Amino acid sequence: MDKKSARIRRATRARRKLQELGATRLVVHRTPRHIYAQVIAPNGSEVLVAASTVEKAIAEQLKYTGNKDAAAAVGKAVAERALEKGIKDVSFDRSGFQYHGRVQALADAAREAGLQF
Amino acid sequence: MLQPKRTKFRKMHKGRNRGLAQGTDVSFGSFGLKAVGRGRLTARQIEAARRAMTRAVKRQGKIWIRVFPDKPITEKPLAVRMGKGKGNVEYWVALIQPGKVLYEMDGVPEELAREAFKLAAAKLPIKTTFVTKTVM
Amino acid sequence: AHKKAGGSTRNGRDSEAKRLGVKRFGGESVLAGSIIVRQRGTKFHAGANVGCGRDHTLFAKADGKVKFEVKGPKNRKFISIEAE
Amino acid sequence: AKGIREKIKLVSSAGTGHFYTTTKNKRTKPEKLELKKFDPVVRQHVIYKEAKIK
Amino acid sequence: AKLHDYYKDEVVKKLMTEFNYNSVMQVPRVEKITLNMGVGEAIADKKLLDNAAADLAAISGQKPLITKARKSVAGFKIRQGYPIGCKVTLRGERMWEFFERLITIAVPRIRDFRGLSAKSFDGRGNYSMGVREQIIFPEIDYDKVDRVRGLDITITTTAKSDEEGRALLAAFDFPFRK
RNA sequence: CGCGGGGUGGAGCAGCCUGGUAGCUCGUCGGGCUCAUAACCCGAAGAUCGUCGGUUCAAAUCCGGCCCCCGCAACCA
RNA sequence: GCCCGGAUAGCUCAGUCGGUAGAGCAGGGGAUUGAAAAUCCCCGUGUCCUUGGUUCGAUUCCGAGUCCGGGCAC
RNA sequence: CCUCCUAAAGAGUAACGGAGGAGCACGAAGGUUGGCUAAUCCUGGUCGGACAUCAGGAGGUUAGUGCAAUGGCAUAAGCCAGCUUGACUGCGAGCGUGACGGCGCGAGCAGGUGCGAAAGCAGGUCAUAGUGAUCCGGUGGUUCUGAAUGGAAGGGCCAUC
RNA sequence: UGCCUGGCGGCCGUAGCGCGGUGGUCCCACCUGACCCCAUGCCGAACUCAGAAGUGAAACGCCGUAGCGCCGAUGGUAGUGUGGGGUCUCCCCAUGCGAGAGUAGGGAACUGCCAGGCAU
Repeated sequence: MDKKSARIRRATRARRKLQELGATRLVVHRTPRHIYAQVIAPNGSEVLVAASTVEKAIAEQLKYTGNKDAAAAVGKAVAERALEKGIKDVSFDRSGFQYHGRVQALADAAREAGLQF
Repeated sequence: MLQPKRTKFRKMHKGRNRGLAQGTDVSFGSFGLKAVGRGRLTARQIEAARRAMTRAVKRQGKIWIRVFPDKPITEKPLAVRMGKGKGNVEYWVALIQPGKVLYEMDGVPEELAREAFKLAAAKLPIKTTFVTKTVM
Repeated sequence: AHKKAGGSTRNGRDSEAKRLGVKRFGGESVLAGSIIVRQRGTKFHAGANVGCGRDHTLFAKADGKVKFEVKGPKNRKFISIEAE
Repeated sequence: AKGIREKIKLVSSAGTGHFYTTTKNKRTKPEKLELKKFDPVVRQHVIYKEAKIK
Repeated sequence: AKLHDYYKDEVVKKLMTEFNYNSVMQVPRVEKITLNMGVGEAIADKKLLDNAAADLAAISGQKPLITKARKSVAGFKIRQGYPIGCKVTLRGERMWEFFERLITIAVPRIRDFRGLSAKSFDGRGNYSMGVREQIIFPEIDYDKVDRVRGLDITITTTAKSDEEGRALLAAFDFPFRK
């Protein structure tokens, strides 16, 4: 319902800044049964590298596909795949979510797994 | 004397009466009187004409006035030196351009309607000509 | 005689300050670029013409030529420069 | 000169001779300013004090 | 207690059978109960809104918000930003427990039935029982010889028409002078 | 022409300075004293602030227009 | 922007060397007269301006600042 | 001194031409993170049933904007909450602007700091009104000088009245 | 290869709105529970966390439908440059430029990216 209306309003404040500064975006998305992440090229061209909880390489071993430990799995995978393509100097996009639980666990796990912001 | 009941402003630039006006065609009534020459109409004249048709046509028909006088026009006081600010507003003017229909009627015979506009038009300040509705 | 029609509420006159100098197709680093003050709406800012002072002077932010665009939802006009 | 709101001096709380000048509404609340700001002489941020008084 | 358990088994089947809903979950549900004294009386004295909240809390089962005025001009020119009303808001267990203290106790303890003959609803399926005085209070020693003040009972529902909406509520049985 | 002041219960006056507030003395009406009136005493009633608009949450009040009353001014050769 | 000097009964003043809240008139009731003007009566109110401090305790005694009133400054 | 029109689709340019305001406010009404969205009317509503508070719906800003009008704004420049003092000191390419005085604008660099996980943001207020040249004199700082040497009145620079 | 679902776009109303149909063991909503970090000036509505069954209901995607929003020729019309005329408060003539509105008609979107399912 009306919180897809609300979320997009929160997002656009930050998100316009990062594309206007010309910086590569680690964008996250949350859903209660799936957690999603993408590193997008600064100008909206190619999505450089992504991880979700609906790819098998993440999905098979994890207790739930929409909890903080499942978020840590997505952050852990995604950073190293970005470094393998040579991507670092990325900035975080919290996409109308609070920087709180699954998202916080993921963003810390993404820097710790390797990503240099 | 008609006048707007309230306006945004009280005094107004002289302007030009340059063009040719939108109400070229009769369209409520069957036939009407159009301005041919351009000019200004002083609200009193619009009144004097409405009365004239009412004296002519009587208790038949409906009279429609399309022009409405609404540009205030100023006059300096009698016997005053020039240029101590802009004059006081005196009377209200409709700016009529060629082809503007002034008055329409219906609910009345054609021969009576030709006569009714002769009386009214003699009181107006521009040359004027009887206009009929038409299909397209 | 010399009869009098009196003073007025008058006008206090204006001022002069309103905008005084947009620039075009230049090359300077931080030219005023569009000093259309009193807005950020008449013009908006993007690319290396992310200027936008605290009067809405849309100064160039690096060397270039001003393109001018009309961009996105709500159809705002945007100043951006092509780098020279 | 101006308003009824009036000029005070905000004196650095380092022993160095430096001040900022600022206007403050004495009548509405005369509760004297603390506030931290730069002092260029110690070249660091320091609390400022007071309001043109002994 | 029993109300949400009763709604679950009975009112969902009943409404589904009577109105033949397209899928079962589209039975109308209970959405928040908001209570609310409003001002009562006395802006100026400026004590009484703080006494009003402390009376209201007991039968609310949570602290009252204390609403303050929007741009205002009614029985006095309140201006804006003054304290005025009261306001509560309930859902889930707190509301279902409340809705059992209504109905079971509070309504049969209103003598003349100012609380409900015929009463009609909003434009879609929401309703508002303005109770006149004082009902019941928690364990014991209820009356302290206070200063009256009724309150709005605005109960809300997810429902699509007021004709439908009164099949709901009525499935929990509604007043004896209705 | 122009400028400034005024328009309050049946009478004369007050409050008019970004404002929510109706007051005084007379007169009036009811009761009282007196053979009766006068006066005297007690009680009460009486203004939707000239009029229309505007700004304001709110206007007698501030602002604008018109009518009405007053003061001053309407020359210089 | 200084030096002064005041800030209380509603008022002006003042019992107030720190051991301790008043005179004169103001509003109500009682007591008398052609009500009244006018006697006599019993209540009229203050954390002495807000804060420091001496001390066995002190408002005032020693002090810092707000407002009023008076000088010289500019 | 500001805003609108006259003003002629870049500069905005007169007249005792038309129409309105300013001579300040603000220690949060500034910074920053985070969240949220308006006038008005209807319908139900315990006494303001002409207008409180409430709930529902329509609407879609018709509102807001410290104060005038014009421009503006939903990523809000609006409204609320938390922590706070970047209402920073040194400069400053580049520039619009004016006869000059002067006024506006500002990336970035150096010092130190606040907010935020970070990117990033911040050098007053969403902008344009809220003003005062110079002499003279005042207070504080500064080895810079201080009429024979050393000190000092005094003078200079800086802050500011 | 195709069809469908989600994220980030580009262009930014021919893209919108209405009305009707339609989709759920990919997925997405709603969804239940609030234990716990977290959270409400009261309110687990919101925010957040933990998750099974349920439902395609509302949201939203998709499709049909022109009712409306919206785009829109050609020609004529207004206006104007330059040069010339006159019955000059304004209009004509030469020739360059040429709208706004309105009419025919178009119209219910085109399209890049990475990500998952299903069919092939």
